[PDB]
Amino acid sequence: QLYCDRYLCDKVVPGNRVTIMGIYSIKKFGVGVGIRSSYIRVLGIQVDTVSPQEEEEFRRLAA
Amino acid sequence: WSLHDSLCNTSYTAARFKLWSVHGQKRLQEFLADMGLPLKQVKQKFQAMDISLKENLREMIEQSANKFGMKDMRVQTFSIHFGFKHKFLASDVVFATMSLMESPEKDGSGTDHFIQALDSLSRSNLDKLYHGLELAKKQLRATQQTIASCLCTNLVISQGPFLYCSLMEGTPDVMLFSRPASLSLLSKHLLKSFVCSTKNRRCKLLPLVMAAPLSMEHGTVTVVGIPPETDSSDRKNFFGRAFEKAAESTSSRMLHNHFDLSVIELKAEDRSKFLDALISLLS
Amino acid sequence: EAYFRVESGALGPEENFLSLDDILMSHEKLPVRTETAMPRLGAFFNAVPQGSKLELPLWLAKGLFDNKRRILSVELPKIYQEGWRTVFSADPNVVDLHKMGPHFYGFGSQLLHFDSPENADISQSLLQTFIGRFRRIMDSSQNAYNEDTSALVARLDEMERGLFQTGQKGLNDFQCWEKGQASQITASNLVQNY
Amino acid sequence: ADEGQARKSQLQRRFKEFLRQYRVGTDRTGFTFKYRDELKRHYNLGEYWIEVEMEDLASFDEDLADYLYKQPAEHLQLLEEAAKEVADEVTRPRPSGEEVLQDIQVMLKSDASPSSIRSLKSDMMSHLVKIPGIIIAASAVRAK
Amino acid sequence: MDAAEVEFLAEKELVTIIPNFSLDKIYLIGGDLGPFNPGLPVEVPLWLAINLKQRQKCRLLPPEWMDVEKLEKMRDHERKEETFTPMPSPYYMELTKLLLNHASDNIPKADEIRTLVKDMWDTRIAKLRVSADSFVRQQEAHAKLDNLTLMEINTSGTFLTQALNHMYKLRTNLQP
Amino acid sequence: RESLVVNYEDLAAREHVLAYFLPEAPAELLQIFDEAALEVVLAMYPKYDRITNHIHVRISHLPLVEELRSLRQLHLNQLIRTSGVVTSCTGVLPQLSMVKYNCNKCNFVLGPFCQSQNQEVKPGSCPECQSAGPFEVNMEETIYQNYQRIRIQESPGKVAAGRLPRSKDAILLADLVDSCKPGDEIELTGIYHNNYDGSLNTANGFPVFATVILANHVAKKDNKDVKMITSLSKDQQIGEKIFASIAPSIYGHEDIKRGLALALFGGEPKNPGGKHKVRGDINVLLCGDPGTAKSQFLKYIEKVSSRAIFTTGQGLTAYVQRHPVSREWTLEAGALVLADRGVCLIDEFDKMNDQDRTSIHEAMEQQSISISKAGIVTSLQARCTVIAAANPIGGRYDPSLTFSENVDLTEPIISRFDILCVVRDTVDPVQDEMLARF
Amino acid sequence: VEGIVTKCSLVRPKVVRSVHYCPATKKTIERRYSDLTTLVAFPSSSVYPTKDEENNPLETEYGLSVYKDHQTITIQEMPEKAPAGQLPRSVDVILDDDLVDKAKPGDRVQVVGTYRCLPGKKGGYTSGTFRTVLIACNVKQMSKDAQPSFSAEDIAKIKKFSKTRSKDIFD
DNA sequence: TTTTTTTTTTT
Ligand SMILES: Nc1ncnc2c1ncn2[C@@H]1O[C@H](COP(=O)(O)OP(=O)(O)O)[C@@H](O)[C@H]1O
Ligand SMILES: [Zn+2]
Repeated sequence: QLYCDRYLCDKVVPGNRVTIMGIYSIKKFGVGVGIRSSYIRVLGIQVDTVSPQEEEEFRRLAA
Repeated sequence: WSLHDSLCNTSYTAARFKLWSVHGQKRLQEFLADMGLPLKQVKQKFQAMDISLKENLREMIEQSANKFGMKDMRVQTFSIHFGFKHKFLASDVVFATMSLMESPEKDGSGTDHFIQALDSLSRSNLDKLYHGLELAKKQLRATQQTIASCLCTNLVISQGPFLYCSLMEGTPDVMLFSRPASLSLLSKHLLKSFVCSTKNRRCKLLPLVMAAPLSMEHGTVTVVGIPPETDSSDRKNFFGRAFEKAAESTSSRMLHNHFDLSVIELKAEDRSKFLDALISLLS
Repeated sequence: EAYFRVESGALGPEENFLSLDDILMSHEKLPVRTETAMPRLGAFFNAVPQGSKLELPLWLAKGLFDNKRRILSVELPKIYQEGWRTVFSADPNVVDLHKMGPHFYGFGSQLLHFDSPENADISQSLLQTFIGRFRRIMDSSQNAYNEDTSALVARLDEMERGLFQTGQKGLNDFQCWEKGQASQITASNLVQNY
Repeated sequence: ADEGQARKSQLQRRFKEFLRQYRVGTDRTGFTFKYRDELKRHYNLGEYWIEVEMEDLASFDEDLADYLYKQPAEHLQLLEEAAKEVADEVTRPRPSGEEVLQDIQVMLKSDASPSSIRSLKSDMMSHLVKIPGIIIAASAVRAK
Repeated sequence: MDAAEVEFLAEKELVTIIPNFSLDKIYLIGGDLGPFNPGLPVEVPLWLAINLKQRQKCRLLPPEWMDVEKLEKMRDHERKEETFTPMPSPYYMELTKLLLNHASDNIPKADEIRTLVKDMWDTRIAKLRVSADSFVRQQEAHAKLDNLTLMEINTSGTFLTQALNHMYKLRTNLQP
Repeated sequence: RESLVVNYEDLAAREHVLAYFLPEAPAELLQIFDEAALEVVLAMYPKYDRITNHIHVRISHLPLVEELRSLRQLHLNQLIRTSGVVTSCTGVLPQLSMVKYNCNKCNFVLGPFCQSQNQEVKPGSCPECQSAGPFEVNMEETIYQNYQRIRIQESPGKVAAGRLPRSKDAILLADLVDSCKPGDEIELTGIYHNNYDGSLNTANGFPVFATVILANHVAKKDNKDVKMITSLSKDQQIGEKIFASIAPSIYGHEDIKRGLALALFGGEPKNPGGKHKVRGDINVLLCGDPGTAKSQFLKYIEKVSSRAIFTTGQGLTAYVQRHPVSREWTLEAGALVLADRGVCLIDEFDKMNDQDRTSIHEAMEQQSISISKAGIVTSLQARCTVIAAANPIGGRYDPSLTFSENVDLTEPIISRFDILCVVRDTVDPVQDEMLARF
Repeated sequence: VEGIVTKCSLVRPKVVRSVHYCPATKKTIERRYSDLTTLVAFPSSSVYPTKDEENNPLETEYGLSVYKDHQTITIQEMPEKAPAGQLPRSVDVILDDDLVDKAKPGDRVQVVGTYRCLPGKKGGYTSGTFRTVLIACNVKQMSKDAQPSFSAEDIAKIKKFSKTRSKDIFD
């Protein structure tokens, strides 16, 4: 689970490939006796991957 | 590179450690463990390794290499700094230039790569150097995957006074060594791995002769010849005369095109006609 | 670098004769109401009534106009009406002057040769829209380097794209002098064919 | 306690001299101040974020890029408080409509080999990690 | 204009070199130079000092205003004042580029001179886009630029004048 | 690896007194042995401090293999060796190991208390400002450790003779986590530790405590050189010699033996250079009248193959499930993603449902499933070879019609199979003896 | 904000003032209420004082107090404006004071209201996360869904046409 | 937010 912030929000769409640089950390909202939850606070993100002149190859072909 | 991918590829620790046979690959593991280098830091790029390890790396490596029979581990070279992040050893510039000039994929006449390699020696072109360091890597990882072929298959024939080998097109990454200049280094590393590998006492002191196909249409191969290897070899090769006189005796078709004499292009059919007369000639 | 097209006079008293921008500008349609019959030519819209609403190019309605409104009278499109003249006062940095165009200041300055009543209120819209949209073209054009600017330029018109292409040509020319790059002699127009 | 702020006022000063001094390019061609220019060109556009690169930070001052790998929480704060003191001496005087200095979200990328989710052992708690994956969900933005 | 001609006009400033070759007076169409006594200073125009440095025939010298102390006071004077303050030379950007690129080893503390020059520049450019926004915002008809050098003018002039012409037009389209 | 194995029998041989002290009070002997093995390793490798600075000694095969239903109160806090299938596993959660708080009124960090797995640690009052209050953890100095909980239960046929199968909990700590998956057969070795629960006391009406095995060594019990194979393959006649090695009992059918042998090793999954994605999986579809050892052909291929799974057609994709332990509504794997590289043995192919039919065909020519379920929208991988057997309609295959009639299957599905073997029968005297005798 | 309403809440009163009474002292005390859904935002307690001073008892008077209405609807982004890759976003509106029943599920409204964040705390420890609502102060149905707005010129035309010919108006 | 049993409307 990640946690994006001010300018990292709405930057990626479900279905993307990414490369996260985050601070692996723990929730502090204070199965087992001393178990905590954990997330990755994201502070760096990446994504992996008509024209005027194109119009003429349509024009001449239609003509 | 990372500290791990550069031990597995230097053709001086890839020979001693015998990093082609699972039996001795654990030697590398033990060498790493004797220094306290986590197996997770050694696999990562060297510029990103933790700062607490790299303090005296160049000493804790020279030491723990005495305990393994590698006492010539520090050499004397020079290094250059330009600015904030620019730090080269004088044997990185060499491996990058030497691989910009001999790139496998050819894009024109013979003098199209020469220009691009002459370009990458001035500081105004650090974008070619920094690129010719990804070819020099790709080459070095595709050499230990050939010296691993001719030593887990025993394609080094003891044809008498000299060893002998040959290559197959079907093996991957064998069109890279088609050039008649990037073939001498492959052979000279093959000899260094071999002499360390074999158990005989005769083969350890015989020069090698190698042939690999040049042109499928003309049906011709390229042939080299390298001196008998040792630690203090005088480096005085003698095949420029042998091949000349052998082609003279058999009266076959040969080409001494280059400037050095020990590299020849030979018809695929005159191979044995040439080789037998050469065996007799060297005697 | 040496091909100096004839510029546009569509903002002054009268458009230039040879400027290919004004020629395509005036071609845009405009609504009129005819004052007489139109004999021998009712084929297009033979005669046409008087008091009929028609759509004609701007260049046509240049000579067909007189002070007395002899042949026809004109009424402005809604983009210059009272409706949109408040929208362009709320915040002019939001309007898509390419859909409402793509000649806003060019057209609007030729609708002043029709001596309508509200001219003293059109020549105040334009002035107060162009002044409103200035600090967003002075700063998104001198500060957008090696970026895909095809989205900073999607909501502009021909009088503003000409300035967004002059901010960039002076940014990309100082950044090419700082990097010792504007010393090498290069091919000027042949790299356009290539 | 009293040495805490005295260290910080000496880190927030060495993180500031990095943005203010780091250059690229050689001496033959010509140089380029890499992060002042991006601070200015991103502030004047109204973006408020730079993308610092860890190799640069390492090559300038080697100790800082190690702290940033070990204690990223309490050092990203000093970095983002120096980015705000540099973006002040670069864009000022702000013209008319803005005179309050905004806050600069310092992102950061790197060129290092990625780990994987199966290699997140608990000894990596509060250390910069770098993992690949595939986005599978997305909540709706909220306030904080 | 364009930066590569401001750089041409800036290569007329005088600097002081120390030659290491013998040569007698030269009578240039723009004055006189010499004589060149090996190991003795002489004052020449920049375009010659640079060209002799590249051919390994001289050794440059830092201009007097190029001191790491007076500059650290100009950099503060500029941020205090609220107008364009006077500058060491009318072409300081081009001097501190050409010199520090070609003779950075004959100038001590080059990489602090360079940062102070850039600090001054990055302010004198911020005052311009405020003095070029009040102009439009208030529809002036005149503006006294005090100590602008030709380079600041030329980096944002061909946009400012071209966007003020389109404003004069819009402001005088109702008279007739 | 920071984990050392100590076979118990040799400890008993070379040491008579420790191998008797051990399973009596193992919560401290296994702590002393840690500090012993440490000082040994830090002598054989003086730099190893840079690797985890802590060693755990496991213990291998105590001589007291036991059942999972015969654990009584006599074994509280005693080393124990057991066996049985594992039927759950949470995710690898991090647990506090050496906690360290910080006061909210003084900016001073409290003492490094250790965490015991029965009760939340309790810090006292701040010895610097006496500010007894709700402290919070200090994520930077605290030490964590991996954690995982599993539910082991008795083996199916081993001891569950005429009763229901019991179960137990186990807690795998740092180095052990992810040593076992649901379905594995393991054999724990761990302290049998109890702890007080307040719920059981409110259900049973008596003071009753819960129990859990703090596992100390997990050793799976499952299924895991060429110089012969050289000449054995160079026999030039390995075909006949291998055909009659599969189907070890069932007589006849050297016809279908051939096809199934072809299927087992597979083929070659070449990638076409025109972006057409040809598949390299052989799928088979048996068919024939009842009583001809089809199901046995399925069951033997369950054994001989590797990483195989099995199912009937009377669960095919991942589905939302409320976890037994964690009590969260997670997503669980189906039956076509557990053969992501091996084989999938379908049985009673006819009895599939319409949703099952519309879901099976997608994976044949695409080999990839999407799940936009209540959990979350994902797209996973499924590369399996399908081995199924249908039935003849009317209780007998009759070869007057085409096979596409007696199979009772949708027509574009049969195309997704490579081989179509038809099992048939006939009253034949000379084979009656052959099958009977067998 | 523009978009579709996709639910409504049950209209409920909400106090803004009480009026109490002392049967013993024959006085009359009042009390002004305020919650986080005002423009002033002070959380008052709805204790309904029964003994201001321990001596006298009180008794509420509902007829003289003041209540108001309160609803809560959920605008949701228009379908043909979503980027179609996600589940379109939503927002919570708090209608009030006779704006209440002005929107039914399935409409296309243009609410014009202040935007606000309303915090909370469960047990003296607040998560930073807040919930943001829109305190509407106008509503507009975008689509005109009737044609009664005939012009007087139109009704004139109509009364003309209905009189011109009574023979042939049906045909 | 899960099984299992039982009644009634619906495709
Ligand atoms: N040729 C044979 N050899 C050995 N066993 C056989 C043979 N034919 C039938 N059987 C017996 O029949 C059983 C298989 O029945 P099965 O094929 O599962 O029936 P159905 O197809 O109706 O499920 C096996 O358990 C086996 O004992
Ligand atoms: Zn305290």
